[PDB]
Amino acid sequence: DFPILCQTCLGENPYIRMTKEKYGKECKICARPFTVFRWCPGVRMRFKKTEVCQTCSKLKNVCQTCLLDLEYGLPIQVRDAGLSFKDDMPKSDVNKEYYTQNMEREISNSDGTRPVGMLGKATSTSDMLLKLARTTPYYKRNRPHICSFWVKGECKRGEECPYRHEKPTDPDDPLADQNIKDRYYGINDPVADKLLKRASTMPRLDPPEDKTITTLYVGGLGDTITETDLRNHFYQFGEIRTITVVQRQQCAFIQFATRQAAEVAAEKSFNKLIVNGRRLNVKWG
Amino acid sequence: IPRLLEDPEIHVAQYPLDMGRKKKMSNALAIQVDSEGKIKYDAIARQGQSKDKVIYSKYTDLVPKEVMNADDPDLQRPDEEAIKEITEKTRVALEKSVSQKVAAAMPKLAPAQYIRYTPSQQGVAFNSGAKQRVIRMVEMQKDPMEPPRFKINKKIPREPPPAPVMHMTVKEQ
Amino acid sequence: QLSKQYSSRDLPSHTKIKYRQTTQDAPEEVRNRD
Amino acid sequence: DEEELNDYKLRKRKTFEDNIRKNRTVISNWIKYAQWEESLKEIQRARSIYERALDVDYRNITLWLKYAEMEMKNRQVNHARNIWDRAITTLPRVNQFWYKYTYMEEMLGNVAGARQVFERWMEWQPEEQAWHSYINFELRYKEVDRARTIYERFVLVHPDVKNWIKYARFEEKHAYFAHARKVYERAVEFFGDEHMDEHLYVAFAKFEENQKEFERVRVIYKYALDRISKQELFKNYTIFEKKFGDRRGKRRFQYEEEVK
Amino acid sequence: GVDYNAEIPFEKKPALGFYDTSEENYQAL
Amino acid sequence: TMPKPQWHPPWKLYRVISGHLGWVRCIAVEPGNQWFVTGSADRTIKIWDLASGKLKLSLTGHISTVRGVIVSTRSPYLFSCGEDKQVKCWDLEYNKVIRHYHGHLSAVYGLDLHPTIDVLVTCSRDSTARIWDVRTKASVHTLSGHTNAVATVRCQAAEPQIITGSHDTTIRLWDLVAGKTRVTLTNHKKSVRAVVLHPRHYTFASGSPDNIKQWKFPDGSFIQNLSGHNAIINTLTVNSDGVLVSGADNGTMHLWDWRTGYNFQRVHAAVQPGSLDSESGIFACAFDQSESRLLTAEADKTIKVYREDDTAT
Amino acid sequence: PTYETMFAPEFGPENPFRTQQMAAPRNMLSGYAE
Amino acid sequence: SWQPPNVYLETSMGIIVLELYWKHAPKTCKNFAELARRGYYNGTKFHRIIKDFMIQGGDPTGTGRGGASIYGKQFEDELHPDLKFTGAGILAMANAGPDTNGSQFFVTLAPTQWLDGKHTIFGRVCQGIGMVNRVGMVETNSQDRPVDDVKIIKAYPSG
Ligand SMILES: [Zn+2]
Ligand SMILES: [Zn+2]
Ligand SMILES: [Zn+2]
Repeated sequence: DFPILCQTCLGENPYIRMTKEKYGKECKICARPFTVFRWCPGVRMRFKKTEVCQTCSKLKNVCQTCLLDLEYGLPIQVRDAGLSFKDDMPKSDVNKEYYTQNMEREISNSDGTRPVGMLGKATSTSDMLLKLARTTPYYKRNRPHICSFWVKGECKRGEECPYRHEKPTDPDDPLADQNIKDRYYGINDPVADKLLKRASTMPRLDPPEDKTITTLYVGGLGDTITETDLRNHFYQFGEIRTITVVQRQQCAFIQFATRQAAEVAAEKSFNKLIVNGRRLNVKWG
Repeated sequence: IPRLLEDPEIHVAQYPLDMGRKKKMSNALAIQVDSEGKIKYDAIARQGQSKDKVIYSKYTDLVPKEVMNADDPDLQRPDEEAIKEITEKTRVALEKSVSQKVAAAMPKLAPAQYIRYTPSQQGVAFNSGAKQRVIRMVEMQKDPMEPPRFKINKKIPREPPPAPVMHMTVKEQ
Repeated sequence: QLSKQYSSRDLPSHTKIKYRQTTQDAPEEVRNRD
Repeated sequence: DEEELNDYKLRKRKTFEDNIRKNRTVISNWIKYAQWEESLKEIQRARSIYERALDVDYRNITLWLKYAEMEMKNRQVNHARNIWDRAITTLPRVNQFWYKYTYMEEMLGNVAGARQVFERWMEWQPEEQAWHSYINFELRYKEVDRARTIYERFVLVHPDVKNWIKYARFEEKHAYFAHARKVYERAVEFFGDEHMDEHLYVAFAKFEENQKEFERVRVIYKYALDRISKQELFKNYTIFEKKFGDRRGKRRFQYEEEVK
Repeated sequence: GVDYNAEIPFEKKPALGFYDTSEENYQAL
Repeated sequence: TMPKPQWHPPWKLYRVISGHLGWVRCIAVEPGNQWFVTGSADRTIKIWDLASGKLKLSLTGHISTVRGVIVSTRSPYLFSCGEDKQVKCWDLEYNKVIRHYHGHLSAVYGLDLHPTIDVLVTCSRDSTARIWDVRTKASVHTLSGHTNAVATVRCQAAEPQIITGSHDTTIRLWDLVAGKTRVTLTNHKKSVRAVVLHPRHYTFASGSPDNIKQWKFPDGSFIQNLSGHNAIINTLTVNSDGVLVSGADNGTMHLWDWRTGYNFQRVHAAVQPGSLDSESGIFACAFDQSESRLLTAEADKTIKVYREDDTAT
Repeated sequence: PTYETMFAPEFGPENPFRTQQMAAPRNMLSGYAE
Repeated sequence: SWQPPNVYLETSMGIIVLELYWKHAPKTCKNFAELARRGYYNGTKFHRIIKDFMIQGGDPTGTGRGGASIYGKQFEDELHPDLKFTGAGILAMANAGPDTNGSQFFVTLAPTQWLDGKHTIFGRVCQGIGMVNRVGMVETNSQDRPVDDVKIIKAYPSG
């Protein structure tokens, strides 16, 4: 009873009518019958319905319809590229059936609210994916499918047509093909790969222009801030060597015992840290 | 001043013995001592199960305990009244189960039931802007002339960690 | 995953339980007897 | 290579599974399969094979030894450690597991660990030999106090004259003659008049003989003998012989008395 | 058919015990 | 011992009844000491007058060896189970079978009735035991667990309602409503063939070829070990007087003081007139309601009745 | 069961151990429902 | 009304000795020491253990919502510019909200810079760092509550 859901599926209305079938469909993964839920998300929306059984969601920690993580809204291949691939799960036939069975007993014996072993891992995060995690609901995802009479030029329902009248996606784009099983296991997922390419460009971690340099060239200081903000932020890292301050261009230089600590302060800092409700931007030299 | 684990005022990163300063994600499951005594090596066996469920492992368990007298409150049959309680609760629970089984032999649900949900995503732009939502659950009507939808026959191969056992001459051989 | 299959044998029969009566030899008598 | 090797693996692998499914048990099939994957250094597969075999028959001690061995061969110390713990937990009576477990820890250098294991082991009140091995373990390091402590527990767990004698002898070997004497006193005190015989009393006599307390020896020999059963006959004879020897170490009066 | 040569038939990842198995990996043939 | 404890009188053989053509495997006694029943390889169930020892009634209907027989206390039923696979409920009002409980995969070795609930518990070679709803002929629960054939099962009202043992040498205690095991005892080295619950003490005993163990309730703390008589022992049975009887495949029977393990008497009994020496030993045995008679089922195809000796001291 | 006892705030430090999501009260993984 | 130095925590795991900064925060020091003297902390469990963060105890109910001060219920914080949570083994009072105090206290397992505003530092530990790491490493559930019971057996306040 009650599905497991994204906030993005469930709807942008707080009031929702949602129907239930006892054994509605096989799950497209572990292939068992399971309680299925439909509901209307919104005014122009599509009537989504749960695609996979609740168990294999608890297993990989995901929405039932979307298969996007609960916290990050990221396809599974991504958050695995983000932490731990070694979760695994047999893809192969009768194994899948077997492992699902056992893991279904293991889950039965848990407190109920926890994605099994992954959650022991799931706490430690934020490497990148937080910064590539999506922020707001994305409703373009629930729109009705593309009317396929109209996309041949004919559709004779006129304005009534609940489907959507517009140009489809060119089958050329590798982002088209998108199997379900595939998106689930984290194989060759085009979306996930795209997000990976997007991850790399994040100006961030390579640093190291020069050896031993712990000099921090800090842009976007501002004249509200004091140094004491700086120190009481940065004593976490280690033994400071010193701090140079310039308020004429509002840039603050810093120096630490080891370069390692400076890299760190970059990492922890870059395009993340803000104090005095004002962004504190960092660069090398 | 020390700069080593050996040796708040310091204003230094110091980690005094062995608190880890870099990610490891180590497998090891914490060794434990309980109250006065023992490294809880029996923790191996429980591992799969919950703390609640018992499991014998130490030698002491195996060794005999004596006597207990002609009788003591220690061994007695819960009582009349405990039995009545147990029996009654059991009886009702079984009956529920049986009725479900019996549902097959005897081939109608009308409840509208509302639920209140807290999400876990929140963030104030996720809903219109509500810490909760409400969902009216309705059971879908089944077509009575619909055949069994899907096929159950498929068969997949079949325990607990074994409890410890605690239980020859050449000529005999 | 419970099958909609049935069988002849399975159907109801003897749904009532014949409790022993007093002259048949109810447990009450038995307890008292020497 | 790339594909050609692969096909080979399917034929073997599939065959292994077929054999297992046909016979179910007959764990030589299980083991051979495990060994083959081990040889290809696919040890994660190997682990699963061993665990599956254990599910079939957890009591089989060859299986467990092969499993732990496999882990050790691949330097997987902590896996092996886990496995050993399981083996002794579920089949505590199997001494082979205990001997190997302590050996492994000793090789790793973890003396404390090994001690801990042995203390667990001793809770099962095992067998004379196990206790000897524990004591010897201690004696590979100086640790004489530890050894003596173990003996103190051991001679009560298996209160056999011989064990008491052995304990005393241990003290003699390390020159704790004061304590050795005390041990003999304790032994005779404990056993009492009810049951004691030849061996222990002889050994005590020998001890005092070596301590050069000849008069005392005679006192002990006579007084303790008269205090108890004497004659059994064989034991008595042995004792007499010992006494004679001691004496040696007009005076053939009992030569005539025994003959007459 | 692929329950063998593609994907490890049924997998039991070994249970993890008081020691570190993170580091360990093995060589090819 | 406590002090050369509890003097009990010896028993003597009182009567020998022939009239089975197969091995008698099972004896049960009716709630009023009127008639006692026997299951046999003959495939019959016979009911015998306790007093005279005359045969009252022969039932037929099992296909194979009848292994187990129970007479209900609260309803006029027999239950019987067999090597056939079939557990049957006879309505003794008509001497016919009214229901049959279907579903074990092999021979059913044993069965017993819950004393208050109206549920039947059975053991089978197929390594399971079942809890059957007498009224609806329904597998309430299946008790998976042991790795070999389950041999003897007993049922009780209080805690661990189901006590069972198997040829895999381990006893499991089953929590009825869960259909799961609370306790596993593994202290017999060889097959457990028989168990018995003590009428008043809240303890239980188990027998193996090697020796016989008593247990505390619940959770089976070890208590005592009766050692003495070594055979493959098929029967343990207990009087309110604290008399524990051990049967055996080699014919031998020993009487024990429940409290102490004092084995006061050893009975080795002659095999029947024809027969062979090897076809000796008692498959099972029981005590009338008065505790005054001990009945044994023997491989020599007889029933022997033992009577406590009145001159004794 | 008084207001003082029932609603007294849980004492002292909060452990960052839990993800924004992990910190939320729950009955069914995705949230708490009733 | 004595400001003794070290306090003694004989726990199931082992014995830990602590130094009170009477210098900086006498009220809280008096509170803790007095409760120790009373035997208040005896039999209590380290109800929260957060690996690489902190160990929280001092709650006689075991709930995380109980405990009370010798000042009666809750009292005021003694915040101080020299008192920041740099390093492990720092002893401080655990506050739900500002200027409200109960016995409960905690021991750091690491630098926790973000905690200064929230809590009053009692002092520092002196002996038992192996002990606290072993406690820190005890398996807990999802609520940070230890699966077994790690308890304080005897509290002493010398001086
Ligand atoms: Zn599925
Ligand atoms: Zn979704
Ligand atoms: Zn259209």
